[PDB]
Amino acid sequence: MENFQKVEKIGEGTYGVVYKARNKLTGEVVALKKIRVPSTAIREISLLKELNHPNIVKLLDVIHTENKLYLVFEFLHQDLKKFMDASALTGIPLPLIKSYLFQLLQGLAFCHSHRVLHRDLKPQNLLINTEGAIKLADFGLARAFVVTLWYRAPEILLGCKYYSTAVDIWSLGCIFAEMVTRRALFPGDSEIDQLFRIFRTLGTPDEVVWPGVTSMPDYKPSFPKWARQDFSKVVPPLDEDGRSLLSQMLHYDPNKRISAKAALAHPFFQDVTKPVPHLRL
Ligand SMILES: c1ccc2c(c1)Cc1c-2n[nH]c1-c1ccncc1
Repeated sequence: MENFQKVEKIGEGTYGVVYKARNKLTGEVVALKKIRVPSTAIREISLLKELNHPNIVKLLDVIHTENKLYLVFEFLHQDLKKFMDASALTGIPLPLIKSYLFQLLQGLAFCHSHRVLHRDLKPQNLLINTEGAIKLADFGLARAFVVTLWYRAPEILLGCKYYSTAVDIWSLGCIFAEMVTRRALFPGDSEIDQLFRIFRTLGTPDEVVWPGVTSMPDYKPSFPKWARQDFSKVVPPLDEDGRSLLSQMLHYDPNKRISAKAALAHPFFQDVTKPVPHLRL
């Protein structure tokens, strides 16, 4: 809309480009996304406007004009990928990691309770502000409408057509590990490299740990068989409570994977607080 003055491109996705923009008539600063128009898309996106929660980036307006689709979102000041890179030397303080994980699980528990999945969680769509808040962005968009495979759940990689809310828990678990170790957990650069990286760390799944896995669409009996490795080796700095929680977030069987709601009650969050991040914007 000519109702906005584009300041700068704050990113790009496959579902569209995102810009920092100012509302030409109200001076308000926002994140303007021009979607890259079916009625179903319009209806699903319209549903997202009501899905409001303190840990979900607010969708301010939906502008379907001149047969185009623009999404006006609230503008935060930093995404988690940049914050992680900037904190690479010391690493994000554990209390902050815990706070962020707790908040994101609250956001997920909320959307999941409304049957809405994100499907593509990653540091780039997790936005933070100076007050210690972290929020889920660009979600509900996947189902409504190089791509990184690093946070993709194994059931999606094995070809499951109807995945559940568990896919989000898996992605968040990978991000949790990344914040703690300062290295991506499963940095695959292809679908099979991604799958095998997961197998080499958590062990090749079988019917014992994941009933029904061998009949999944893309499963091959020829998959090499790797043994699982201790979480003590995978996320060393993390204490037992965090390790136990992470292990339940990375269960192979989606039905065995912990829910966001249950994760909130895990002992790991017994001492959760809300520290302020060291931001440089
Ligand atoms: C989709 C929907 C809303 C938003 C985004 C993507 C990215 C984004 C969104 N809102 N604010 C920001 C942002 C702020 C500062 N630095 C990077 C990004």
